[PDB]
Amino acid sequence: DITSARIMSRIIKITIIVVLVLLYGEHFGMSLSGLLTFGGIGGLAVGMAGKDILSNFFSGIMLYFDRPFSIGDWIRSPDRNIEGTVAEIGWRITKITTFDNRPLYVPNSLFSSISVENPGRMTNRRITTTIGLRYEDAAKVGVIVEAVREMLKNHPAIDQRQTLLVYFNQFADSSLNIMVYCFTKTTVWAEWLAAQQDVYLKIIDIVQSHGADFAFPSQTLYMDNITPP
Amino acid sequence: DITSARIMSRIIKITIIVVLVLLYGEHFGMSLSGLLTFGGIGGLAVGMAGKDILSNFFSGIMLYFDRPFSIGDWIRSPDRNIEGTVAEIGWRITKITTFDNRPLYVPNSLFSSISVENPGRMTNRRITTTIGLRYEDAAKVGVIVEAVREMLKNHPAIDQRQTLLVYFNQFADSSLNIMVYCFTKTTVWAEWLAAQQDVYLKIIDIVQSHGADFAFPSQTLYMDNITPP
Amino acid sequence: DITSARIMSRIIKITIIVVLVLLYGEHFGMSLSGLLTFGGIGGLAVGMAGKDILSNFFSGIMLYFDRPFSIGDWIRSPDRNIEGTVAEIGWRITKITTFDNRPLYVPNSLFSSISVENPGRMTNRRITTTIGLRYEDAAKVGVIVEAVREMLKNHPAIDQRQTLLVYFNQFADSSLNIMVYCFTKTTVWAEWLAAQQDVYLKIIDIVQSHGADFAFPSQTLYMDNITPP
Amino acid sequence: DITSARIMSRIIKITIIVVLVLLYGEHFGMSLSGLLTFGGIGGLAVGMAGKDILSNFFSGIMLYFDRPFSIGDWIRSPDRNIEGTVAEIGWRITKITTFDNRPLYVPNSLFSSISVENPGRMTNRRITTTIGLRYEDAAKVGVIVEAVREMLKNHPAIDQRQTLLVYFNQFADSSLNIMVYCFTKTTVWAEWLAAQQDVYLKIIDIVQSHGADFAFPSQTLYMDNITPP
Amino acid sequence: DITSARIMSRIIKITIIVVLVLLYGEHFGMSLSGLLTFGGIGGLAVGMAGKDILSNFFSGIMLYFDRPFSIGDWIRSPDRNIEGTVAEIGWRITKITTFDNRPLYVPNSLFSSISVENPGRMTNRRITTTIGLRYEDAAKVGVIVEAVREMLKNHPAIDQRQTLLVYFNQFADSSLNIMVYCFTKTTVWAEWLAAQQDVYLKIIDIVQSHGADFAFPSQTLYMDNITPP
Amino acid sequence: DITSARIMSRIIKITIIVVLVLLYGEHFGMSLSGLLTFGGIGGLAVGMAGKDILSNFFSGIMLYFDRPFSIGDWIRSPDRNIEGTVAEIGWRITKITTFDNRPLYVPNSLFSSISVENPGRMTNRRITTTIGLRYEDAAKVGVIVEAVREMLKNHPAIDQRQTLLVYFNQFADSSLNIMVYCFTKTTVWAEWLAAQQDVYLKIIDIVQSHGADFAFPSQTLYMDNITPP
Amino acid sequence: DITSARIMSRIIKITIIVVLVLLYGEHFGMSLSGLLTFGGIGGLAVGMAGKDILSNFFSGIMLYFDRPFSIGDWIRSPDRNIEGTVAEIGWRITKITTFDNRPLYVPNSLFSSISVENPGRMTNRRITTTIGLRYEDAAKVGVIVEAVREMLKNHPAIDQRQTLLVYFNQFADSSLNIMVYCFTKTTVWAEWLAAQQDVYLKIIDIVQSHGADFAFPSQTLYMDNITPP
Repeated sequence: DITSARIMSRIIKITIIVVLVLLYGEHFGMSLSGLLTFGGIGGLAVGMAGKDILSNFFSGIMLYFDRPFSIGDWIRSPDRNIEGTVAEIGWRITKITTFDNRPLYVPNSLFSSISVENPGRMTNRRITTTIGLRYEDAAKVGVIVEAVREMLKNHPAIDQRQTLLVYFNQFADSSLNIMVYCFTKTTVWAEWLAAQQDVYLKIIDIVQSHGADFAFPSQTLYMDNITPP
Repeated sequence: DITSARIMSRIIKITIIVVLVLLYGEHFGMSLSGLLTFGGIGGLAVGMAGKDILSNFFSGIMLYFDRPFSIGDWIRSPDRNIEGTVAEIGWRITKITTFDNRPLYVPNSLFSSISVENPGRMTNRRITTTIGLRYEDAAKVGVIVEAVREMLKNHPAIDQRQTLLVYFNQFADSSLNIMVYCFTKTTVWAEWLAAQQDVYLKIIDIVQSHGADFAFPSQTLYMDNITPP
Repeated sequence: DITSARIMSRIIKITIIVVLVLLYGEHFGMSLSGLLTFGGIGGLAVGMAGKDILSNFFSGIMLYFDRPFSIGDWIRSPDRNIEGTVAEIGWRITKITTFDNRPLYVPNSLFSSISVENPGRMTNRRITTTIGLRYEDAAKVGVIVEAVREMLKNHPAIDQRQTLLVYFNQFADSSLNIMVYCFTKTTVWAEWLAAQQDVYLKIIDIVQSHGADFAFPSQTLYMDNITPP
Repeated sequence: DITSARIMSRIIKITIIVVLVLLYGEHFGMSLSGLLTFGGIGGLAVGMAGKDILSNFFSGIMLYFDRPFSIGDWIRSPDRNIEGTVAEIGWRITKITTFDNRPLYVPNSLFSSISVENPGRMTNRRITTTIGLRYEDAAKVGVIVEAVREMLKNHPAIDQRQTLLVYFNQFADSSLNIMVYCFTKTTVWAEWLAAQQDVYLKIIDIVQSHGADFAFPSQTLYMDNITPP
Repeated sequence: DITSARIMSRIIKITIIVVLVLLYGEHFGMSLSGLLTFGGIGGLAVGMAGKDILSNFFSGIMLYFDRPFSIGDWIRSPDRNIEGTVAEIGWRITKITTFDNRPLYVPNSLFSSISVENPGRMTNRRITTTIGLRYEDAAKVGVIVEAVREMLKNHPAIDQRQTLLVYFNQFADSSLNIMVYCFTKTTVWAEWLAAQQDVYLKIIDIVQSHGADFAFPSQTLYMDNITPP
Repeated sequence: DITSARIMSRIIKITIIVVLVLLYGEHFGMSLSGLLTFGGIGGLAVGMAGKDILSNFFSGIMLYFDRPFSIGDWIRSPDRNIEGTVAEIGWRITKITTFDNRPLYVPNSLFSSISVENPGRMTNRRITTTIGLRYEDAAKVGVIVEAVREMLKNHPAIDQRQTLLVYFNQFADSSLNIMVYCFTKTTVWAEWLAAQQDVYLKIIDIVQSHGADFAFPSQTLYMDNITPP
Repeated sequence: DITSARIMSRIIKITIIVVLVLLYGEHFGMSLSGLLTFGGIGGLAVGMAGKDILSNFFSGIMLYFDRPFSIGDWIRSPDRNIEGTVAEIGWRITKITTFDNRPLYVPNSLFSSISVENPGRMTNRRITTTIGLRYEDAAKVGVIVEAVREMLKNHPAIDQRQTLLVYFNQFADSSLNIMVYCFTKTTVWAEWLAAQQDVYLKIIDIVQSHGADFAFPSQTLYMDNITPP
């Protein structure tokens, strides 16, 4: 915009006139010590006010040098909400496309103090879940675990080079949970979901094939009758 | 107001007199070192007190240069509550109209340290939901998922170029949740709500038609009946 | 309070003597460097201690120039608890009358770093609610929605130029919720409450006129009697 | 502790001798630059370390100048827990008598950055509550409201010049809550509680006069049986 | 420990050699400006690093001069967890014996920025509780309140000069709570507990003397029978 | 690898060359004033960057002088998670052994701003618990309290010189809780647990000896039947 | 993209010409005081902006000297979420592989202010669990505890040199909890899980061998009837 050009011209004019008066003040402007003090105060205020912008620019330069992410991939941070697919990497501001298709303008300085996670560069997608048996299938926990583990071992979509754990490890207050923890070969978010659904259906079939069943949030009641007779 | 102009003139006169005494102090005011100390202390205090206003002004300039938002679109921030429609962008503060029609005055400096989202520039509005089947019907999960996916694919208000996912991926503590995740073509908040309602009614029809039902928060009770005989 | 004056005079005298010794002590007081460093340290410590007090005054000046609120208006902030109707705006601290009829003295500095919302300046009061049908009456949602909408279209206390939405958009845990979102023409907190009550009663009448009903929080019990035979 | 009085004397002696050496160092001590930098570093360390005391003293002076509270009245802050009755106001700390009859020593600096509320200076006490009818009483809500309102218009202990609101505005999860919001004309904490109790008893009587019968959580049990034959 | 003395001697040697080189550098070395900047940077870094340690000592001096707590009384802070009995007060570290007989070493600096409560110096112990009647005995509230108030007024362990409030002021969701708020004469934690137990037993007797038994978390079931025919 | 000593030597060489150029710039380096500000800015940046590292070493020195803990002691802090058994105390980093036998490397600076508790030096271990009767055995509260108190007083593993409290002081939501609060003579975590188990079993025996019987959550229901006829 | 090298060379040129002009300005650029002011302002602003980047590099150097972790080791921090396996330690950024196989980029400065835990250097894995007996079978707690202790003492996968605790210590609101606390010899996350599953199954067998079942979330329901006849 032409008005933006006008604003830049005004800013550079103010800066350059300040520089000239400070640099050539001693020649004409008396009290070089007074000019020293005034310029020091002004510069200190300006810098301690614009430190945010300067940090943004320097963080942008750093991001450009070392690349925690590229345009295509999507990022997230446990410390702060910046999740989304990066659209543009600017000097001061980076635009990220959220998963609801909304722009998100992240100052670059934010990346100098938080740990940035890059799921776009991940190698595998993880499937984690719990079974949660019924406290009366305790005699069947071992066979259920073995069957689930064998099913996961022969699943085409499961990566056999990664960790594949199926173990009764929780012992919750209303169920005997069995952790299932594996990885898929694909990282597409549609093949992964299909594989997860298939694994879950196979798990249901395995659990119900034996005499076991999943548990609801059970209770005991100790019912008492106090209604008038 | 007259008093506002009076206050501005008083501030200007104070600035002028301090500038004059600092610049011409050496000529008449002795103690060049003492004048240095006094002026430096005063300037440091003033600047370290007004850094907030200076930051507001600089952030306003930056907002003018980089344009996260216009004067018509609505914005929000995950970090802080600034949600609303931008009413006007000032040099020091931005006036935003909240969705309950209340003015909100946001200092510009906060825009230099938070990530600003701009839903006003969004491309599509997303419909996300969960089914949560009655959990005693797991043999009907696949057919229900397929029917819902086909219904969404054939829906005229759903954008077919965006992600369209319908998958069982949960094992909820009381239900078999099926995530549904799609996008609409419109972004008007009135056609989007109508499309969402239509999709939800279609989903209800699909679920009921397949001999399934939505789940409530179930539990088991193990009745004891300790009432006195 | 003669002491108010005594302490002010004492502070003025201390400041004056410090200024005299720092400014006219260059010749009588030897060690220009020593007095320079002494005065610098003292002034720096005083400034770092009084930065908050100076910030209060500067923020008061800014509030006087830029006016987020006036005496009559009642304000609030998402970031801090300053809710109430402002009683007066001092240079250093503003006192606000809370809705308990209690005075609350808020320093001006806080207004330089928080978003100040001014509900006193609003144009409309918003009515928002949800219906939450039993989920056994999903066939009556649509009709009911329309009915409610029509009622809000004909209500004399509802502003027709503002947002007016009535839609099923939830799939709640135990009910089918219908968001109602409208604005009233008045902003007086007494006609608004009366209009809200009238709208709610009309909504009850509309819901019960059909075969629908509002839902309680339900769960499926599944009892397995284990009392001794 | 005579030794600590000697320690105080030693502290003041150290301060005075350091000042004298800094001011008389040049005459005997040499390397004006070295002495200057040593004094500067020492002063910077002392100022950065011993700043809380100066801030507390300045905040105490300010508290004396502008009086957010006096000795008798009790104060509270939404930001920090300082609730209690002011026992005495010192230069660095204030003693506040909590409602446990325990002394609480609040540094003065805290008062320079938090909003201080003075309930001791309030003009009225507020009675606020909700009714919460059964949800089978909708047809009787209106009259109920009116009745309650009338009971508050004729109550000797209710201030008629303040806001007096009685309205159905909630649509709660298990009840039809009616907000009651009024003010008493006493502020002594014993007649206020008595008036509140009287108003609550009158509200109970009014509600029972009609078939209203304040509600309970009221969940639907959606019962099923799986006990083996 | 001899090595502690060795470390102290090493620190003293480093300090003295630094002082000698910086203060007599010009007479022996050269580069007044270079030595000045080097010494300044070094001293500034050391001060920024040791500000916390210096603050500890300054806060210890203040804690001696102003005495929030003595050598035997127990303290606590709503801001920080420092609860316990003061074991000893050092120049930098204060040792407090927690109530589980475990030492706690708190830096003195913390006491300069938090409000310290000293229940060791309190005058009375407070008894506060709620009754919570069955909510079907509202006609008994007045007589029960009067009886409890008379019992408290006639109790020999209750301080009659302090506040003594017994009032129905709640409208809980499942009961009619009655606040009881009084003080005891003793403050020794063993007779206070005995008096509290006696008051509680007397309250139980008073409540059950009238047909106004206490309240449990009531509910309203609304059963739907869905068992297969 | 050699890279450690190589990097140390490189850092030493860089520091030495910087010192030489800055301190001999006076002789050959032109613009004696320019190099002064260059070195000043460089040193300010380096110190402001390494303040944390310097503070770590200073806090290590302080920890070596003042001894909150020794090698064998296991420590914990309410402010931050550092719980574990000290493994070694370094100059910058302290190595702690967690109770899950994992190393934990705590920067020494952490200990300069948090209160460190040292359970390793406890004198006694504490047993605290509550009984929780049923509201129907309120007539037995006194007798049970006396019996438990006598049992604790006669127990051989309980320290009689410490506080020994057994009192009804709660009025729980669904029970009459009796607080029990005593100390054991041992502090070894194995005899303490055995003594606690023995005390708990004796408490169960005492409670069952009378008809108290250890209340449950114990709510009320008020059944309403809406089942279709 | 050679533009990266071009921008790096531009930065080098800027930072070298600044040094050239500042160090040679005194020869040709007048106003030594003004030039010093400008240079100091620029350096101070750049330092405040790049302190974070400088701290990252210094923390990287220290992390190389002191080694909290190595490449293969997997680390975590109670303060920040940095959990994962270290991929590579850089000068400014450390790359860590999370357990969901995605990279995480942690600035080195984070390691200078948080305590880093290294379960990679862990020696033994811990098995900790709770039993929670039926809470009406307290007479069997001792026998169950002894049996479980013997089972753990005779288990070949349990380290007998570590702590091995099995004790009743809780009085849960619905159960009598037995804490079990032991260590396993292996640390491979696969034999540990197998050993934990075996121990849990043996615990179930022991608990059910002599009649004592696990507790559910019990209640005392107190049914009351208010349905119309």
